[PDB]
Amino acid sequence: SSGQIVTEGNSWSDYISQIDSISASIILDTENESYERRVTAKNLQDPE
Amino acid sequence: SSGQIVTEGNSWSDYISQIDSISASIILDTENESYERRVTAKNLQDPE
Amino acid sequence: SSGQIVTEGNSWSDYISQIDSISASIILDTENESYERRVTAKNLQDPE
Amino acid sequence: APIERPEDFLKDKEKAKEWERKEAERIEQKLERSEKEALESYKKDSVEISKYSQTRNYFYDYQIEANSREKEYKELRNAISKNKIDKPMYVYYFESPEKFAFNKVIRTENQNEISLEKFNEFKETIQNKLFKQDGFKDISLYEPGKGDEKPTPLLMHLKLPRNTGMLPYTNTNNVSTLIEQGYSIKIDKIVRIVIDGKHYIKAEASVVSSLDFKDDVSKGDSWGKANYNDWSNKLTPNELADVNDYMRGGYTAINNYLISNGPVNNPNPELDSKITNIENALKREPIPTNLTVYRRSGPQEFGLTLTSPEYDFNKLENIDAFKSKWEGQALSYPNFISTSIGSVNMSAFAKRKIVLRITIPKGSPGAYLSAIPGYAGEYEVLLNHGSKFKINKIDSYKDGTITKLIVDATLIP
Amino acid sequence: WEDEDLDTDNDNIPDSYERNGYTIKDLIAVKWEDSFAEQGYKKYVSNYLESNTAGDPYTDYEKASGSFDKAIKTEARDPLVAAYP
Amino acid sequence: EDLDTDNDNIPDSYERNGYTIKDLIAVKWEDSFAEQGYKKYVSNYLESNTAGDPYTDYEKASGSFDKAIKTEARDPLVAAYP
Ligand SMILES: [Ca+2]
Ligand SMILES: [Ca+2]
Ligand SMILES: [Ca+2]
Ligand SMILES: [Ca+2]
Repeated sequence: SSGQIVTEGNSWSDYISQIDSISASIILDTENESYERRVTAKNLQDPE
Repeated sequence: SSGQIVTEGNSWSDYISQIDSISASIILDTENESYERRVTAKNLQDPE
Repeated sequence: SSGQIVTEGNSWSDYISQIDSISASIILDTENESYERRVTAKNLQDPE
Repeated sequence: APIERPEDFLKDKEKAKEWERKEAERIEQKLERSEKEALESYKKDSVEISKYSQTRNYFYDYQIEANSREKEYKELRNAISKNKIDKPMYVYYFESPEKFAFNKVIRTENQNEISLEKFNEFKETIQNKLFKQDGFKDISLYEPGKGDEKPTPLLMHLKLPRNTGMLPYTNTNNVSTLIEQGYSIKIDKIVRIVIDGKHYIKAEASVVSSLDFKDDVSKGDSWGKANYNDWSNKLTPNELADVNDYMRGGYTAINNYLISNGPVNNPNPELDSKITNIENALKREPIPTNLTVYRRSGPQEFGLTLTSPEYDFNKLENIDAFKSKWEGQALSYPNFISTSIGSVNMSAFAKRKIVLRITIPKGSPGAYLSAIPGYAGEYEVLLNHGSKFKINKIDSYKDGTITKLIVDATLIP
Repeated sequence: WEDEDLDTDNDNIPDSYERNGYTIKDLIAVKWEDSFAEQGYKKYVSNYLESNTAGDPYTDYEKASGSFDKAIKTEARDPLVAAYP
Repeated sequence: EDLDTDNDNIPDSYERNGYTIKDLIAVKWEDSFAEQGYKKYVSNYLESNTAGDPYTDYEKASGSFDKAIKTEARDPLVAAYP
């Protein structure tokens, strides 16, 4: 809340598998730049 | 609670012996992929 | 917190991207010394 | 590495533990030669000292001076006042629902669900009320999680105001902080949350400051005389004469006439003129700040006699009946009220078992009657008749072998 | 129950707001209305039993409010799109 | 009754006779829940971790862990084990 950004100890490796498990990958290519996104999807076999 | 994952100091080697001691191993081979599991089994010689 | 100055753990790499993403670069050349500055710019697509 | 303190740490623990520990070592250097022994004594007792801090100011002044725990309490108060935070701070601690005059149980220790009915009843009980908090208490700087002890279903989220005492202390194993409470709080919003499969009630709280001198009477005069020295000459000769004749023996007759429904069916025009003039003069200089005053009352003011079985507060059934009868119900007086801003016990009301704690809102009409040197009375502030009071919380304390009640109230406009 | 005073996941947004629709203004979540669209406000929906709907290290409230690093693309401010390099 | 011994936030009778998780709260299992896709769990009422894996009984059932752990490792009797 006071504008204090810390990057030491935070790692993307902890979240890669979790994000890949519960999301779909959408890629837009255009002609000069490519984009990649992950969008959350619902699991119909889980009532909760 | 805030949905933050930490993977430092959480070794899997502290639980391998304990899990293997009180479990039964079941393996399914199928045709193109193999699955291996452990299921906890009761000890009838321990009333508690 | 005691009136001292600490320069350990305070890294510019954390704020470089955040400063660059929301600022406009202005450079003055003259003859002797060159000056480079960044000035905050308002976003008109976000009402907040 | 350099952890900046924001207003709230939210759920960060490491960022809170490191800051608290660093502040602890910083404060350890500045402490005096007996502050460490006072801290150690609190560390080994930690329970009785809190109750003493809450209930000490209700004994005799010579009893207060002769109390064995007075020195330790004073030293810990000084240590707390030593460190004042420059900025406000958000804090977390667990408070039992019984503190807010809610006798029913929201849920037991091992229960999980919180029913809607209990939530609605608690919300009805807490709204539009003021609660006073006292004593030394351990405070958590971060919201507890799965590695913390959660004894009560109710969690309090409070924002400490400017210039509040703070004292991070190490209990030889971990780091903790200690504060002294001399303020009133209000609950704004309550929301039901889940922590590790058990429901909880999260209450947002704010601090309403009040002027309370407790047993310090010299400071009481120091403010009262400065406030109401100029009130003397503002009074017209007729109003001044009526005010004087009040405590020159006419106050008792006026109060007896006013209690007995006089001004309605059997009035006296002179008494009505006198009371109108004195209440007009009282409104001249109303109190410009929230103030706390004390007043010792007997069973007659609460519809009981000195021989009433319920008046014997040594049996828990009597306390339960008194609380169920009086808590959450209005109290009204048709006459004038004189209260003592000092909480010290005196021989005038030695045997009375009921103590009133009147809270005066800012701007409310009043007059410091103790500003005249011709009246030997000490520490008196007067209020207008036809008043209304709201009973918030009732507590009981031991005065030797006599169990007496503390009642907190609020004077609405 | 029958009131907007519930926070099951404890992420500063009420359950019904995450269930139906909400937007952040003055750092406070409010009920979505169609008139907000013309002023440039978006409509957000998210999981009311999960603190991080997308699984990224930022909660739903942080993403919806945009109170994280300001070098993240603006499309990663809604809870259903993950911030991920 | 509502007696809890191992402090896993699941009552002893629920663990012994069957339970399920809805809205992150353990509830008594009823036979009509199977139609809606729920499962029936039984676990050790004297152990916080029935299977020996790091996650407790409540976490495994509620799903309050890494969302990349296979869904079959959610019942307390199957250990999350790579
Ligand atoms: Ca929520
Ligand atoms: Ca959410
Ligand atoms: Ca249990
Ligand atoms: Ca268990």
